[PDB]
Amino acid sequence: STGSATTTPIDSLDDAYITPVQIGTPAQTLNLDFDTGSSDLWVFSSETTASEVDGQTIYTPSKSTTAKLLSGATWSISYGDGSSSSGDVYTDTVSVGGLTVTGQAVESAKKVSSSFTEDSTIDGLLGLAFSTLNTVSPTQQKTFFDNAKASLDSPVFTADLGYHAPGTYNFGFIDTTAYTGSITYTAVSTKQGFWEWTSTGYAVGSGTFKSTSIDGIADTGTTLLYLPATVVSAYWAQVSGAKSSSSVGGYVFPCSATLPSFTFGVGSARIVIPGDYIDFGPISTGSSSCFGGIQSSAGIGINIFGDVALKAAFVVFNGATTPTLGFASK
Repeated sequence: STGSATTTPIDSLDDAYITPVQIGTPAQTLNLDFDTGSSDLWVFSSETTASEVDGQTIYTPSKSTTAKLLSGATWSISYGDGSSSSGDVYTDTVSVGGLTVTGQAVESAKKVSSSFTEDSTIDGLLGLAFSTLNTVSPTQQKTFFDNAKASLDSPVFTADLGYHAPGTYNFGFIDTTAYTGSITYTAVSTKQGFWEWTSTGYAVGSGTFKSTSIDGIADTGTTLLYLPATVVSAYWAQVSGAKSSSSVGGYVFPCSATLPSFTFGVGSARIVIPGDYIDFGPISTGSSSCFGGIQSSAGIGINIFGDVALKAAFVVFNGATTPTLGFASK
């Protein structure tokens, strides 16, 4: 089997991407944020505290003939940005782009943090990290990908995120028309439950490539690129007037700037992030200070290759017995 679904930016800045997912019988279609940095499939639901729902589409398990309460199971998750959600659990049929899993754990939110309430475009998350991070208790549950894997033509999924444009998530096959050149594969550590890999270095604009190992995670559920302070300082030093603002919460730059590209290494290959991808626009409406798309990971505790990086590539999440990651230009 295979699946293929279009993923669409939620706004003009590509702050996140949503992908339609069919849940239950008859299908209830919710737009979920596919997140390779977490491992819970959770949704706004008929059980979500009413005051915490503001425009989202909800899953109503009582209207699904295939839904069944997973008795005694609860979940609770806290994300790196401080957002959170929690609730109870159903199993139901879940389909993505024509690929169907029966008996998928669908985590129904009873509570969500304000950041979720305030974003009407995200109806929940679909986690695609390793199932060891799944928060369901007392019986940990598998991700959609882990449940699907045995049925897939090949045990892979791919992320092809667009810059200010829709893109694609494919399951079970590699679309050889979706990238240029060759795919470079690189080792993954699953020890922390993430798609964790080591970049071979970086360059800023037309500058020389710096060979240096940068351990980080491939995370479709994080907007920006978070790298060591040394690397980030070297980037922003090439933008006149750029500075780190403690009040804003990161590097800002004059909206009049032309940003340089940023290159990261994957083995002996190179992925180039165009400067435009690093512009996240005015810090507040009408401001001439713009927010940067490359930020320091100091204080996070891990480097994160979020959407800013991933959208510059065709990315293969290879879930073979020994997982690997592949990157191609596109």
